[PDB]
Amino acid sequence: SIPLGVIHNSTLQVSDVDKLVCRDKLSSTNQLRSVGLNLEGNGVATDVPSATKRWGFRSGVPPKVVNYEAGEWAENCYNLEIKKPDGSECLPAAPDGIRGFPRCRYVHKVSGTGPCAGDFAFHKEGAFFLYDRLASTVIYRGTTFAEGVVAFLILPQAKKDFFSSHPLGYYSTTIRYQATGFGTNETEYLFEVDNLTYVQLESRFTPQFLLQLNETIYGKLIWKVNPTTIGEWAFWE
Amino acid sequence: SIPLGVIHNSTLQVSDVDKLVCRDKLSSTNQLRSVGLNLEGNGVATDVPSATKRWGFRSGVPPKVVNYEAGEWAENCYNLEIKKPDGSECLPAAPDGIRGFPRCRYVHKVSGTGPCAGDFAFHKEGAFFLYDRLASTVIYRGTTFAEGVVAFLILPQAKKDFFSSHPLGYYSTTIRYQATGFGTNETEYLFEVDNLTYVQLESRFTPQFLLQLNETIYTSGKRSNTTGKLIWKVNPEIDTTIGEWAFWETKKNLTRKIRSEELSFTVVN
Amino acid sequence: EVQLVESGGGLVQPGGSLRLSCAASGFTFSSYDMHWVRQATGKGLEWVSAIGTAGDTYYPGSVKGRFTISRENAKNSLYLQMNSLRAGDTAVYYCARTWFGELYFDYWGQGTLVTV
Amino acid sequence: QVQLVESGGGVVQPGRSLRLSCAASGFTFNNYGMHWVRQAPGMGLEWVAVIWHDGSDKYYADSVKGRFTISRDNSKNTLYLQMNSLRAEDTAVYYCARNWNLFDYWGQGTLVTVS
Amino acid sequence: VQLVESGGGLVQPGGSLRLSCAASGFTSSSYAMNWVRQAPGKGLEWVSTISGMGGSTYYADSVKGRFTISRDNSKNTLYLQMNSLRAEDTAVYYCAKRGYPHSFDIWGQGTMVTV
Amino acid sequence: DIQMTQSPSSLSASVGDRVTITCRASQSISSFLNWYQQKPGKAPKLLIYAASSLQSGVPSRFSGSGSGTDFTLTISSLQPEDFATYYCQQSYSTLTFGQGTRL
Amino acid sequence: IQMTQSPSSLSASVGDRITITCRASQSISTYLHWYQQKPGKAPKLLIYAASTLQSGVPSRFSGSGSGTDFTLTISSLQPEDFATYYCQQSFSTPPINFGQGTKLEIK
Amino acid sequence: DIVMTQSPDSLAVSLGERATINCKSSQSVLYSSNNKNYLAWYQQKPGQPPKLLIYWASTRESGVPDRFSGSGSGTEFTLTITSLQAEDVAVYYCQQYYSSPLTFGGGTKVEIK
Amino acid sequence: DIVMTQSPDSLAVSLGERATINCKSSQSVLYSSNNKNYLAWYQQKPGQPPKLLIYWASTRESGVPDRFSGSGSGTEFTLTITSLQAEDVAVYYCQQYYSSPLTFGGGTKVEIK
Amino acid sequence: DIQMTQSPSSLSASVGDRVTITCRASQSISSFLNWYQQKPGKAPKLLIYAASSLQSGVPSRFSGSGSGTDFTLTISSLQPEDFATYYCQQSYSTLTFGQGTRLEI
Amino acid sequence: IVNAQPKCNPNLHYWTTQDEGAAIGLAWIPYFGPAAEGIYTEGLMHNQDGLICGLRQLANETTQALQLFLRATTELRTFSILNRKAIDFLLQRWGGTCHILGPDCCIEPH
Ligand SMILES: *[C@@H]1O[C@H](CO)[C@@H](O[C@@H]2O[C@H](CO)[C@@H](O[C@@H]3O[C@H](CO[C@H]4O[C@H](CO[C@H]5O[C@H](CO)[C@@H](O)[C@H](O)[C@@H]5O)[C@@H](O)[C@H](O)[C@@H]4O)[C@@H](O)[C@H](O[C@H]4O[C@H](CO)[C@@H](O)[C@H](O)[C@@H]4O)[C@@H]3O)[C@H](O)[C@H]2NC(C)=O)[C@H](O)[C@H]1NC(C)=O
Ligand SMILES: *[C@@H]1O[C@H](CO)[C@@H](O)[C@H](O)[C@H]1NC(C)=O
Ligand SMILES: *[C@@H]1O[C@H](CO)[C@@H](O)[C@H](O)[C@H]1NC(C)=O
Ligand SMILES: *[C@@H]1O[C@H](CO)[C@@H](O)[C@H](O)[C@H]1NC(C)=O
Ligand SMILES: *[C@@H]1O[C@H](CO)[C@@H](O)[C@H](O)[C@H]1NC(C)=O
Ligand SMILES: *[C@@H]1O[C@H](CO)[C@@H](O)[C@H](O)[C@H]1NC(C)=O
Repeated sequence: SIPLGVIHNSTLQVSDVDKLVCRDKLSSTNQLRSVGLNLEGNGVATDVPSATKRWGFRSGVPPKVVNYEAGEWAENCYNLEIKKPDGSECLPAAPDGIRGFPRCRYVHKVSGTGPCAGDFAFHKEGAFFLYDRLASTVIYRGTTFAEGVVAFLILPQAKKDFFSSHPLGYYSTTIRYQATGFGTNETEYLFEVDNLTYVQLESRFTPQFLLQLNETIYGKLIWKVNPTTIGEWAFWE
Repeated sequence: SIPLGVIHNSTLQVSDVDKLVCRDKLSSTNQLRSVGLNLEGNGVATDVPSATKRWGFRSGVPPKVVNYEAGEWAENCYNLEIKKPDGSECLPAAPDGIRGFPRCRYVHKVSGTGPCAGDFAFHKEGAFFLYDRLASTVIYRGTTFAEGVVAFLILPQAKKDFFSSHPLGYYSTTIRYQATGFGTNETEYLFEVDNLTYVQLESRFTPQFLLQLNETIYTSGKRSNTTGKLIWKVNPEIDTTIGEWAFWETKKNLTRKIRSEELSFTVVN
Repeated sequence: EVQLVESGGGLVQPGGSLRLSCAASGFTFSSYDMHWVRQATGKGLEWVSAIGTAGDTYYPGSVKGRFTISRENAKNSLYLQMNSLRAGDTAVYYCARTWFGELYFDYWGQGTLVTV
Repeated sequence: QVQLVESGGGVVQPGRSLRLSCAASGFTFNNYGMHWVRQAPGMGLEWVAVIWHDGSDKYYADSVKGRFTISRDNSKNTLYLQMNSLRAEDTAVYYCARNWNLFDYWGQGTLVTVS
Repeated sequence: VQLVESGGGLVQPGGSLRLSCAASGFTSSSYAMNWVRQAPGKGLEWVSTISGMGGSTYYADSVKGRFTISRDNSKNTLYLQMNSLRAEDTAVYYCAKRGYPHSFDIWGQGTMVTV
Repeated sequence: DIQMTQSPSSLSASVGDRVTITCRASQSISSFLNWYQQKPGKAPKLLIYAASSLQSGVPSRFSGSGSGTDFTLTISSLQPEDFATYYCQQSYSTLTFGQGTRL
Repeated sequence: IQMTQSPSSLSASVGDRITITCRASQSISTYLHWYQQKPGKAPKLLIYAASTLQSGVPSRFSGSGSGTDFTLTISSLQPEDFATYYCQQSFSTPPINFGQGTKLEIK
Repeated sequence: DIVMTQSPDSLAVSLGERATINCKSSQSVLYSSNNKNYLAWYQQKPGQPPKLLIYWASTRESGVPDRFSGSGSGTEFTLTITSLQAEDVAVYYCQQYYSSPLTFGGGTKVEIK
Repeated sequence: DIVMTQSPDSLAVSLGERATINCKSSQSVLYSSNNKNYLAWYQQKPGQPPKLLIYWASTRESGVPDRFSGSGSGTEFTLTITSLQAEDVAVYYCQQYYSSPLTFGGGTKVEIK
Repeated sequence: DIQMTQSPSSLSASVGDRVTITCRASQSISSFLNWYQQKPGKAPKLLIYAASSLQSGVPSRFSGSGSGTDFTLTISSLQPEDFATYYCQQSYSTLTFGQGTRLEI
Repeated sequence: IVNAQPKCNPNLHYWTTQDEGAAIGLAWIPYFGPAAEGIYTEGLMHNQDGLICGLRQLANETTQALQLFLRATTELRTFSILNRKAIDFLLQRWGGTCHILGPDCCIEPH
């Protein structure tokens, strides 16, 4: 009983299966579409310190994957390379089908060590990790993902204005972090500006500020950096 | 053209493909259901010595699996740990999706060595091995399974009448067996009471009997000794047969209880 | 209780054949899986053959075709037929009984030495 | 109403084989191990031999470890004690018993005199 | 314990005929009943079978598109609706019940169909 | 498909004799052959469940023999009621019958 | 492995209150069996597990014991009761041994 | 195939104090399903057939005294004699029964001091 | 990475007597699809380039005399010289072409007596 | 089926004293309990959400402790207005409310 | 009936995956949700012997077709049988050229 949304006259009304309304027509299977909308759009914080809090490790629940035909550009995407302090793998290796999320403006590549209680990493908020048209409940090692929720749509009457044309240039920047105690409250992040130079993370920091941090600086060095409110607006604003 | 059963007024009429009977109404895919019914409910012998005979090893046929949305509690489920007599793998490891049968009253865990002719083990009766909503034609190592058949049903009117409520505790006990010559006629099983005590197994012995035997061995069987592992032949020395009735049969009531004294023990050697 | 006796050891010309016999007593021979284990003088124990309850035979690579193991249940005897023996085969050959349904060798026969 | 009927007996000089049979009626012979118990004329009963329910496993008393062999045929509901070797002290009444653990049912004895 | 066959007679080439096999002493619904045709002097060939509940209908190669077979489980009766009868179909027809290797075990008395 | 052949088309023997009737399959059938005895003018009667098993109530003199590809049926004593013709059915695919054998 | 009936012989009145005790070398967990044999008669079992009585035994034939010590008690004696009794262990069944039992007789 | 390696080739130790033999397997012999380590320990006295001491890595044989204690998990295992005695002098072996070729590690000889 | 180990480092055997060189590979080099072992045997006489005796574990090169026979399957293989003439004194090498690195085992030197 | 049980079915306390109310779960629910106070004759009002957090505008006196199975609600000072029925709602599965506890003087 | 089959179990105790509608708590979330063992639900259909027994017969009968279908298909894991049955049902009743008042087409006036 997955909610299905019918788009008629550029207004979205979720389909009432009970009422059997006859306004909607499903001329073709193409009209049915599954769109994966990124969680960042809803307004949640997207920086690594805040985002990590949402991710949690649990065992005994099998991972599940669902495909979404279309998706949204993600301002922030995360790539995880977390190893247990031994080096034992913490995140399952990516399955063959799974691939990194495309169209990521910033890829937050987090590499480090953390306690990994569960077999798999799950989203506490209940959202899906999005991978290249495959939405998975779990995090896969080394594969870029964007937190998101899948929605199922009946596109309007084969007009194809929606999602086949834009009714109304891809560059990906890899922000890199080193982390210890990943997956627990006692997690520390130092941003890797360079091979020998690192800056300790704060929640307020945004990708733009981190990018300028490389310019600002000019036996690995950890720099505490202090620049009101920064980036109170969302990325779109 | 698999037969698709239609439930009408709590009566099972198998559908007729050509007829396209007007009466039956399929409102939604929820009404469609696949049911996995266990063989134990069919009156087949369910003890591990007889049950193993129905299983068989063949090679050259690929394994296939099916999903059954709903299933039946099975009194007896089997988990196999078979290895070849040299230690080579006999049963394929479980694929990721496959998991043990959800609800089993008695899990018969058979670990032992047997000739393993085929690549895979198949059911000689044509039935499927049921694993946690997946029905397979092949036995998978170390995963609890209950042999059963899958039936496809069109449920009635989706009015919560069927498989939504009980019109009207899960405690699973593992009976651990050891076997040599598994998968052949010349197969011998030893019920493992504990690390140091084993009991020769015969088809007559039912799971309730085996648990009672385990208690009797513990209380007064002098199981612990320096001689070595003890293999005991056991016979209930009571005039009536042991466990003739099935688990549902007569609600297993007014059944003679074999007090510990009745059982007779001798050491095989 | 359980008694395993080895027989048939001796001197064999390289490339020749020898037949080793293991008698068994004190247990039901048919049920248990019987193994032959080779111990070279300086190289430690090595598993050389396995016979199942049904007569299925398993060998390591070294003796994959050279050695054929056979059990005749009626007389409680185990037979290892060694063919095309080479210098490496010289060792003390034990007939061992694995515990019921498991692969550890609970009982070992008094070894017999074959020299090539 | 189970009836165990002993048979054989008679007078034999030492050293000639004697075969004893205990008939079984009113119970399932298959699932009961059986016992042979010999009761001396006045000295008292001493256990002689026992057989497993299927007939596969048979134990004997220390005095009679090899001299006496016991057997049963499930089809005929009869058991046979083979008195291979006879000594004068063997003279006594012989009783069959219906259960391995507990000698619940004893047949009326059969008199065996070595003489 | 008894299977009764009826409907046999004279039918001109082409046309249709219904063979009724009824079960006495058996609940036909439970058992998968089968039709076997014996040509006069030319042996036996299996023509069709049904599952117990009627879900599965199975036909021989010769009559794959010609014969329609159905079961009324309520009356313990089997109907074989022969259609488009050919010359070779002039043979006695037997109805039988499945067995261990899909083996006809209880055979009802054959009826004769002539074209 | 597989073709069923009974080697003796017809043979005559007296009462009290040992006779073997053999049904041969072109391709091996895994002990799925069942024998039928048809009294002349009467509906066939099942004899052997599958290659060896003897149907309940059929005289024990009838003995079922089975193998991978070649099957045989032996009549122990050739009583007059057993002088009737016999058939062999395969159950591997399509349930064909061999050509009947006449005594 | 060795079972002994402590009272070697007993004598009592026709209606007397009498008991017998059986001595065990080891500890037997309610696995003693009591057999009564009349003179010139086949022995007959009385108590299955040293507590549980047989169907045909008179009620007065009630005994109890546990572990090493077992006892058989006759609440009221009777004329037929004047017969020997026996006790058997069940732990070491292969070498079952019967020991001479008390010869009940008039007192 | 698992190859079994016993680290102390010879372990000379005086009577009465603990002696430990270390056994290393190429890949772990701990089966996930039962969580039981598929390793056994054999003692071969000079001129006698080897006799099983410890099976399932830790479970002890009936005859074996409690002095012989075995432990370990996963890839590496050890056998510990809590108090060595003169009679214990022998060659101790490893076996892994978790794989297709049954393999015995090279022997470890213990000698009194 | 399959690593070949040849069991006898040296093999002194008298003239005319059978000689056997054992070859153990870390991993099985039998290929399931064709069921033929991907191993070759090389003879390097002192002062000369190695010569290809046996390929496909058993198949013998045309020039090689019948004396050299290769046998074995799976992980371990052996090369048997039925009659060892003096001119066969050399160092014998294995090769595995099942996998990428194409390793060779340590040589085995056979010396006449 | 999750079974809410409120241990102090009737609690009587005076003004200006600490009071603890405990709600127990049949099996562990991960910090998903919610506390509602219902003044007699008026709508229930949310006090504690997620078993620890305090809803905005609630007096700081109310506080709660959370665990898998056992939860407690602590009213630091019982001013007379805070005398009413208190309910524990478990949000882990099927949203069952507790029997409820009426605090009085 | 099911006496063709040796013994029919009068009681059916069925375990099934939970209904989508019943669960409202924050246990849908995989992280906070029940483990694999706990997802199942219980039911008993003991009251009606006839339907469940017939059902056991139907399953015994359908296994042959199911096995042949599996043999033909190349699916390692087959989860489309129910959907294929649904599309067969719709394709059959409403395949096309369905007479307004005919056996072929279910449609009925008024
Ligand atoms: C669906 O339900 C059907 C109906 O219950 C199941 O059918 C069962 O099949 C199994 C195996 O496929 C059979 O077990 C066999 O028993 C044989 C012993 O003889 C049996 O035959 C009787 C069956 O009676 C019916 O058929 C006979 C034969 O025509 C008729 O005469 C009779 O009137 C009935 O029509 C039983 O009544 C009897 O008590 C016996 O049980 C064995 O010989 C057989 O094979 C064994 O030996 C083979 C050769 O060595 C070997 O290959 C086998 O592996 C095995 O060792 C097998 O054990 C059931 O008897 C049969 N029941 C019925 C009622 O026919 C079907 O299995 C089931 N399918 C699914 C998927 O659930
Ligand atoms: C982190 O969480 C743990 C577990 O609840 C807790 O014991 C610890 O005090 C917390 N530490 C911080 C800094 O939040
Ligand atoms: C710096 O690190 C990058 C990888 O992050 C590496 O490619 C590069 O060679 C390094 N350069 C120096 C000078 O260390
Ligand atoms: C078991 O099957 C084999 C296969 O031929 C046979 O040789 C053997 O005699 C059978 N055993 C018994 C007890 O029938
Ligand atoms: C029955 O076996 C179980 C383990 O399977 C054991 O824990 C228990 O102690 C046994 N019974 C008794 C009465 O001891
Ligand atoms: C059996 O062995 C296991 C593993 O050592 C142990 O945990 C358990 O307590 C043992 N049980 C008995 C009865 O010896």
